[PDB]
Amino acid sequence: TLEKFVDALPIPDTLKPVQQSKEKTYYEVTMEECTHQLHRDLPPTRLWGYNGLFPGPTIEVKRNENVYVKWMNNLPSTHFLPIDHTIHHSEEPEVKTVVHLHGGVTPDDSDGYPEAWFSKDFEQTGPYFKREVYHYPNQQRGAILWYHDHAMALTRLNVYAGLVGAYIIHDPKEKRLKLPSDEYDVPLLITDRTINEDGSLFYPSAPENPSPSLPNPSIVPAFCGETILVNGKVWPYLEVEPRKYRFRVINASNTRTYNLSLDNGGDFIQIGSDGGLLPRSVKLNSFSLAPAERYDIIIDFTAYEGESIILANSAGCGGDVNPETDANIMQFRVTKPLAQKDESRKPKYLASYPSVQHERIQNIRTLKLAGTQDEYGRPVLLLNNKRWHDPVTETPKVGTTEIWSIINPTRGTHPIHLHLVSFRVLDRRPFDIARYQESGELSYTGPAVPPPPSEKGWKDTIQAHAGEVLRIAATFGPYSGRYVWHCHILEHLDYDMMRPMDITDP
Ligand SMILES: [Cu+2]
Ligand SMILES: [Cu+2]
Ligand SMILES: [Cu+2]
Ligand SMILES: [Cu+2]
Repeated sequence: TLEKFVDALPIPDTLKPVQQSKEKTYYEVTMEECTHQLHRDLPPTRLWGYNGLFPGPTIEVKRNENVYVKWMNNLPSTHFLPIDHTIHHSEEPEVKTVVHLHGGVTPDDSDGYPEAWFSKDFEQTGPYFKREVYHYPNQQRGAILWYHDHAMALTRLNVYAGLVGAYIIHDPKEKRLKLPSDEYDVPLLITDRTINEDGSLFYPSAPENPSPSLPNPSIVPAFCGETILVNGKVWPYLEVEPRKYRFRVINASNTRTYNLSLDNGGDFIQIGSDGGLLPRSVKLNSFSLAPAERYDIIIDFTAYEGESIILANSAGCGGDVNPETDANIMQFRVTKPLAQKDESRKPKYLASYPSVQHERIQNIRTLKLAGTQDEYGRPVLLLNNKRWHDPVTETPKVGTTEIWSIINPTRGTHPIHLHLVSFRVLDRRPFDIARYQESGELSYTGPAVPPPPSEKGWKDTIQAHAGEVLRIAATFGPYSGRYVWHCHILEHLDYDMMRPMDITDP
């Protein structure tokens, strides 16, 4: 296997605007097929990248900054990864793209609707396409966001190809907290990959030892990569100064959940979740990170000068974790001389509690994670046993607050994501799976459990564990329009665990 910790961690450059005034910031980002070396010992890999980079450029904005991004497709007309033609039926181009700013408080036509896709130079566009230049008003809490492809029936492929990047909203009001900043504030985009000897990406064309009933290529219900990359390098190292760093930890993997720790037994300090700063900082020895979740953390290397510390992983993917491979994420080497005094802080008091809000519960929505089997014998994962194309059923009214009760009778965790909003986690409660499957009756096998401190802030992607009912609360706004909610396991999303979400203005 590839030698661990021989390549330095890339830190994507911050994107520069094409035009900028006090009133408007204008960016251009072009999707390009490009080649990059992923490891010292590999030939360069063919990838799809925003501005031809993997990951794409980091975009940094201020809260309330009036931002526009013209996301453009300059990709080849044929994919290099295996397309399953059976999972969607519409004339249409093979390669479709659309960019979703994950966590963005964004008008619907700029949100990256799956059917708002476009081909090269916008030659062909999906039925819900409205505009070329996306508008991000950024009227939301400072937070770690990220952007990635969201094209109908292609998300697992386009994201795997390399179409992911970081987007950070800086609230000037947070500067007084003196959190680690500038070179001491570093995004970590974690992506698992399987790479062939010739350097080319491997993505399966079919399930392992496929049934003759299956089409070719065929979608698979999960992908587990043999290798872990951070910021587009296999098992990299980062030289750090002996001081406090802020890391924006982003799970940009298709399926894989990580459970992260430091191999010396040191602690993280979590300061933020998907939706921004937690009300209080939280000292953690480990944390779970499912696809699309973000942890905003401080690691304090002050007492560890000279040491090599591995960011380790205990969560398996399709089996037990391998100590020599996927148990490793990256290695910190505390060997960089201090550039200046560490004047950063790790404050306890960060933000207002979500519980300060006292919104009336307009609706309680009961939702189940289910599915069926297709003509080829493959599982089709479905929210409420409804297909993507079935008439919309999740229709919250703008400005109103709802409780969503997510029932998971399946065998695994699904990281559920709602567009537009960030939400509060209320509780999780275990139930009798067999009784639910047989009668549809919900019988609890234990008391409700409140969220861990890590989930007492704002979330937009939430782990709904097997055999539990998860309750969340969201205020639907400030915009009305057509959005989506879905599982962020991309192999599930594409077939067919995604539903429209209409925020209405009556
Ligand atoms: Cu996403
Ligand atoms: Cu999203
Ligand atoms: Cu799922
Ligand atoms: Cu989405």
